[PDB]
Parts: sequence; C-alpha cells; structure tokens
Amino acid sequence: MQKEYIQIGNPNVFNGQYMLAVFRLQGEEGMTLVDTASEVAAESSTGSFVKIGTATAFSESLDALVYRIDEKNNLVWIAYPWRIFDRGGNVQNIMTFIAGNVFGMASVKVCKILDVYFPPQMLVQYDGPEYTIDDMRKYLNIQERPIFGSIIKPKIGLTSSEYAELCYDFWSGGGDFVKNDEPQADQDFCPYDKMVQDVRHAMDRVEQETGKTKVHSFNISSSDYDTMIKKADYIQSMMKPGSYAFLVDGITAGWMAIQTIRRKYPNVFLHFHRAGHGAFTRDENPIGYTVPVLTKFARLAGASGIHTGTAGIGKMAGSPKEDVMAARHALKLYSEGDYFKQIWSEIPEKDADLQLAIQKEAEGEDYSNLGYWRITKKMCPIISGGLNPLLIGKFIDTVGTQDFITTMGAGVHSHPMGTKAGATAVLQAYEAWKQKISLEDYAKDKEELRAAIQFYDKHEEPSPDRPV
Amino acid sequence: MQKEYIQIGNPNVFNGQYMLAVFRLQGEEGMTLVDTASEVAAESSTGSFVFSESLDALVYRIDEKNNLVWIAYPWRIFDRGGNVQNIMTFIAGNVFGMASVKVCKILDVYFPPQMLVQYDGPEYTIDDMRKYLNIQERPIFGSIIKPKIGLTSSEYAELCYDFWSGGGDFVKNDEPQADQDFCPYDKMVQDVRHAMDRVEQETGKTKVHSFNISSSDYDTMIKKADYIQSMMKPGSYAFLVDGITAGWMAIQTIRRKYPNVFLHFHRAGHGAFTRDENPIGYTVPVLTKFARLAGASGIHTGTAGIGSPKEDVMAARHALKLYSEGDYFKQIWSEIPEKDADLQLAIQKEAEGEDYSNLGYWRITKKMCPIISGGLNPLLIGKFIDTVGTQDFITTMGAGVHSHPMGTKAGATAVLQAYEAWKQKISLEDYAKDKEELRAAIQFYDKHEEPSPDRPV
Ligand SMILES: [Mg+2]
Ligand SMILES: [Mg+2]
Repeated sequence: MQKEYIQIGNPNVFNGQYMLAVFRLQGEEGMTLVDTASEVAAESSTGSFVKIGTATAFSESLDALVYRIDEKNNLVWIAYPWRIFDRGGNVQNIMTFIAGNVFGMASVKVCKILDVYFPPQMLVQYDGPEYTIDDMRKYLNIQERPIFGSIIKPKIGLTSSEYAELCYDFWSGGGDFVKNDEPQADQDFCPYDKMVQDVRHAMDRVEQETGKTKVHSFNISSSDYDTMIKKADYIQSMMKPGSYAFLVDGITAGWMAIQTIRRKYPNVFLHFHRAGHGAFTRDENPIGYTVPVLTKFARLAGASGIHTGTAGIGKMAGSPKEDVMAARHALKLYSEGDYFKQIWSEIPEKDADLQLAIQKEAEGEDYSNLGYWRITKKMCPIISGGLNPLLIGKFIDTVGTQDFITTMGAGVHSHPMGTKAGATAVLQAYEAWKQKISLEDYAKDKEELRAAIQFYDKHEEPSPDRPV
Repeated sequence: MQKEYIQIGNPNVFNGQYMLAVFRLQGEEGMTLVDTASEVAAESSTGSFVFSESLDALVYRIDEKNNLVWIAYPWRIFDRGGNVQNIMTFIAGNVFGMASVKVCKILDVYFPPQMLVQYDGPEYTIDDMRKYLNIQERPIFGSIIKPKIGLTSSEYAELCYDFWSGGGDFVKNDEPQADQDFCPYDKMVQDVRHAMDRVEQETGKTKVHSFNISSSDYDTMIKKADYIQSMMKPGSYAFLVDGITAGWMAIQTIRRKYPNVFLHFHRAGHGAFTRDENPIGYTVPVLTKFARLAGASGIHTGTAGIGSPKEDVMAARHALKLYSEGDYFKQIWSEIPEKDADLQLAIQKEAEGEDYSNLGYWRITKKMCPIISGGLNPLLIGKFIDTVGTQDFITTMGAGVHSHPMGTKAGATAVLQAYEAWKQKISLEDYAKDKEELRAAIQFYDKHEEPSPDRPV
C-alpha cells in the first residue's frame, strides 16, 4: 500500500482529464478502507508509485487518485487519467484497468463499480452509437411508437423453416422485429445458412402481403472473428439494407466483438445481448459492476441497443429504478447514475445550445439538432420479460419513453388465437393507450385484443418469459 | 416451470451425448429447488418444452441439503465450429440474470470424448516454448515489469533486458499495456526486440516476450499480431489476450489465426465470475477447463497458498493433465473411448509420475500451463514446485525479482539459483554459500516489507 494514490480533495479530478468511478469497497479484516482503496487505485492504473522517471513530463502523473471517501457507507471515489487507457477508443482496455485484477484480489472482499463518469474530452475518443432506433423506425416507416418485437419459442430446437414461419406469423400480425435467441447459431438442426435464407423468404412473403417492412436481428456471435464476419457478409448478401440487425453476445463473445461490428458495419443496428452480465451486475455479487455502468460502457462502445427488464411491470414486485436508469443512460443527452451526472456530448457544459437542447429534451424533443458529430448518439433499451397487450400501456407510462424495442415471447405466442393475432393484440393495445381509450372499450371492436384481455388476466403461463 | 426438464435418475446422461454440469443453485426465498432447477435447465437450453431425439437440458440429480443440481446438456445444442463463447452463453448467460435464482454458481463441467472432438484444444504448449528457449524440464521463469504502466518504451525494454540478462526466460506486458501515447505500441515492440537482441548477443540464449494484443477491434489486434511477427523472431514472442474483457472470441481467433504462437490467456476480470464471495458465476476450475477447450496455451493461476492450495492445484491439473479430477467430475482429456487399454495405461503412467508414450498426438487434448501470479521469490519457488506437483508452469514475478537488493538482473539469477538448489536437493543456505545473488535473496525476502507487493491475477 502506497499513500501516494490517496489524494483526498484533489481539485483537479474535475478538470476533464479524468474518468471518475465510485466503488463500493471493503478490505479483508484488518485492512482500512483507505488502504484498500490505495491498492485498488494502484492495480487499476500504474501498479506502483514511482517518483522519479517514467514517461510523464515532470509536471504530469498517470496514477489513479482516491479523491473522496465515505467510510460509513464503504464508498470510494477514484479518478483515472484517461490518457492511461489504450488509444483507438478501446473499451475492453478500460474494463481491463478498472474491472480486471481488482476483482481477483482476495484482500478486497467487496469491490463493486457503482457509477462512472466520462468527461466531454474523453467522449471525443470513443465511437458512441451510429445506427439508432431512429434509423430503424425510418426503415420500418413508423414514427413515435415503440418497436414491437418477439423472441421465438421454443428458443432452440426449431428447424430453419419452423423458425422462419413463426417469424412470418409475428410480422404478419403487425409485429416489427424478431431476434434470434442469444445462442442461436449454426446448430445442425437449424443450420445458419438455411436459417438466414428461410428468414428472408418469410420476410418477402410478409412484405408482399402487408406492404410493410420488417426487421430480423441475427446472432452473429461465433467461434472466431473470421466466422462472425463471414456471417455478417452473408446476411448482407441475403437481406435488404435495414431489414437485419446484428446481435452480438457482448459479455461472452466480448467487448472487442461489439466494437468490431460497430466499426465494420456502422450502418447496421448493433444489438448488444447482455447474457452473462449478471455475474458482474447482480446485487447478490459484492464483486463486479452494476447494470447502469454496463449500459454506459455499451453506449460508449457504440451498441445501438442493449437489453433491460420491464421496469417492474408484469414482474411480481420488482423495482423500476434500475431499468429506467439504464434506459435514460442509453437514450438521453442528460442522464444520471447514483453518483454522477452525465452529459452525452463533447460540447462543454456551459454552451448555450447544449443547455437549450437539455431543456428541450426535458420537454420531449430530440437533440439531434446539436449535430450528430457533437453528441453521443442514442442507444435504446430492448425489453425482456413478461409484457403482454394488457401491460404495454402501463410500461410506456412507467419507463417514460416510447424509444424501446420489446422482445415478447409468451405475451404474443400464448395468445389463444395464435402468434399473428398476438402481435395484432399488442398493436391494438398500443393504439388504445395512444388514443386514451380503455382496453375493454377498444376491444369491443377488435377480437384479438378482446381475446388478450380474457386470456392474459388469468392464464398461468407454463413457461413464462425470463429476464435478459 | 415445466417438469419435462426434471429427469432425476435418467441413466442416459452418461451415454456420451451430454455435457454435464454441477451448479450450486438456490431459488429466491419461496421457490423450491426443483422448480429453480427446471427453470435454469430450460433457460440454458431449449427455453420451453414442446422423433427419438431431444435437445432439452435434463436435471438428473438434486442434493437439497447442499443446494447442488446436476444438469445434462445435449452438446448437439451448442454451435458448430467449436464455438466456446456459445457454450458459455447457454450455461453462463441469462441464468445469471434471473432474479428468481439467488445462488447460481457452476462448480464443475464434464466434456465427454465425442464433444472434445469438436473443439480445438491447445496447439502451442509450454513444451514448445521450452524447445525455443533450449531448456528441459524446469519451469519457465518470468517477470512483470514495474511500474506496470508508465515507463517509456526504452525504459520498459531495458528492464526486460536486465531480467533476461540475469537468466530470466520470459517477460509479459501488463494486461492493459497497449498503444498509450507515452509508450506507443510500435516503439514498445521495436525496443523489446533491440533489448532481446542484446541479450542474445551477450549470453547466447533465446528469450520470450508476451505482448498484449488486446485491442479496440479485431483489425487492430491482427495488425498488432502481424507487426510483432514481422519484428520478432519466431518463438521469441507470445500473444497475451485479455480473455475475459476482450472476450472468448479473441482467444479462439488468435488460437486459429496464429496456431504456432503461445496463446497467453490473461484472465483479468474473472473474479466477478469466479470469486467465492459471488454466489452467481462459475469457478476457477470451470474457467480453466473452458480455457483449455478454447485452446489457450497458458492461463493465470495463483501461488497455491505459497490460503488453501486446492484451487490452484486443481486448475493446474485441469490445464496440464491427460486425466484431471474436479470436485464432481473426472475428466479424461481425450476423444479415445474410456475403455481403451492404451488410454487407461497412459492415465496410470501419468498418475505414477511416469512418462507415457503409448498414445498418438491427434486424439488427446494438448496441455495448457498455469502462469503463476503472486508473491513468489527465491525463498519460495522450491516450496511452490513441491506444492503444485509439476514443473510445467511459467512464473510472472514482480517484487520477487525487481526488489532484489542487487537489482533486477541479480534477482533473476537468484531465482535460477534457487531452482538449482531445489533440483540438486541442496538447502538454500548451503547452495548460497557460493552464490551471492541467492545469498542476498535468502537474507532479504524473509523480512522485507514490500512497498508495492505483487497482486493476484
Ligand atoms: Mg434468449
Ligand atoms: Mg498486470
């Protein structure tokens, strides 16, 4: 333990040269919080303090600094000179410093990153998203409303033709979007080449019959990069521009896979499937980093969408706080964590145009007028869990935005009239919400929604939708 | 929940078509273990249940008292192409995000022989690195550089020079050492080569440097790898990949694109999955088994308590051996059927500490070695060898060489001298009567309070 990593009250940490982080931290018995914090700061930056030498100018330092402590609540604030991070906008490298070996120190019994802050100067160095929910709405030729999507059930085991036919049914009923299961890939019983081909053919039929475009999100997570690229290129050759998204298992395949697809296919929606995140993010795990932190780094890395839950809706009990925090970190110009306020722009905070855009955001207006080259573009939540037509209105009112993509399973496929009618019932429920008509009244005219009222009030689902 | 996923006592799970797993599993308060097990089996396989075959994961044993659940995965459900990230997405994915499951820790996994056929395993091993170094039998003695981030390229390379000049074999980049402006990647590679050239010229010995190629994206990682290949002589470099943060795909990509380069799996970040304090995740032995399956040449462990040695010893066995034992499953690292007499003889020979030569290269999973992180030094290396029961490891010492009172070069010499004492069955004190580097070390490392001690990986 070297005391030089402890600089309580250091004014300079807010000067824009530092990424900030809050850790919940607790050392093993006999180690003080400040001693523990020094070791965490050291191992997440320069390792050892060196007074003479190193590459810094005489006036410069690369050490992380503990600048605030709350012993009562086992909290420490650490400032990272972001110059220490790899260039080229490398997000896996940041996570390797702050969320790497520190999680392996047996002397640190609690080590949870609760929040991080990116100064405007740092945001310049990272991609942020490029293709957004606004671009997907444009391809779908819809405005304002959420994008209503589906997972297929059973999630693994259908043949390519069976899988595509349920996509056809959902899209045919007015559904917008279908995702592969997060580990749906090149299983021999549903081979990847045929899966893509059969999805295209199913989508062609819906387009011919309804006149409407649709989107399918393909899992391209693979053994290796060459295979993932071969899948992405194959999909681009098999599907019309806009009609496909790329699903990457960001936690298991890796941060590098997210950034690779963001950069090689910038005009394709990049769907960050966060399967596996719970080991980092769950409340029960004292070592890791929280869902809001994950979401912030996913936006920095350039994901177009990342999953959340249903903000407590449908889920018995369940707090909305975390999902709404994540949705706002994903979507807004101004968002807040538990410890840091975040403006998602390289424009300095004092700028009059920026502050006006922040105020207009509070009034419900998009902030693209600032220039996409001066902001971090929006990433959207992808909603996993037990929504159904009876709950979509309450969910919109709870999350406070329509800028999300649902991925409903039971809430469409268990509809007693079938998946097509199930998708229709969700759209009808949305219309009732928009027009301020009760479900019951709106359904007097509409058998799909009427059937959904009778069914989803009472049905005990044998296999409920699960979290992502 | 669906009962179809509960098949307690099903004898077919042992027929070779299933990957087996043991979870420490507990539902949230108010959920029975059987219901929790059914939901976890479903969400890690077919999702929901709907002519002779089936892809559903099967819960085949439950220990209520100890909150243990045994699950069989038909490995046909996994992606083709030997995709390891896909396996982890099934068994270590959304199940960790199920608030209805308050404990969910994969404790062991079992790979049947015909499953192993589908995966690469390692290609370049510690034995290949020994051949490049022109050594036999002994461990490969390596170092981290300190301060780990902040030195110029020339300063970094000069400490490599000092360590290698003293007899050290191996240096690794820090796990997040990359293209920082103050130590740019291209100059780092150039200056490491210049340093290595001087050592070769002055000692006649070859040396190895492990370069972090973890990057923002695949093209950048490949550019770095190709640059290193153009700048360093074959064998003299290894590729360090931050497997947890860069991802499983990065590991497999380097394994396949550069098969004849040592693939150094730096496990920074694994603690969120593996730590005992975290009820949700998967353990170090499980991580190690999947690292070998994916084809890492080495992966980090600790010092086997040199704390209990059990975990690090188990990791070393899963990494290196033809036959290794987890807490719940015995593992033969071969596609050969278990009844095969040659296979059983080889396992017997290995258990007797004897070399076996009766198998043939293409039907076994090659060895991956531990990379030892923590506070070893000349006083402790013999005790570590004895404790881990193998010499097939790479050390990456920091303070245990760089804090040597005579300097880094002398520190590396002292480690080799300590190894010589161990090999020759001579006490450290007796061997050091003639060896001032070791003598200084023996009198220093038993009392020095290190200002910046080595930390785990
Ligand atoms: Mg899924
Ligand atoms: Mg390190």
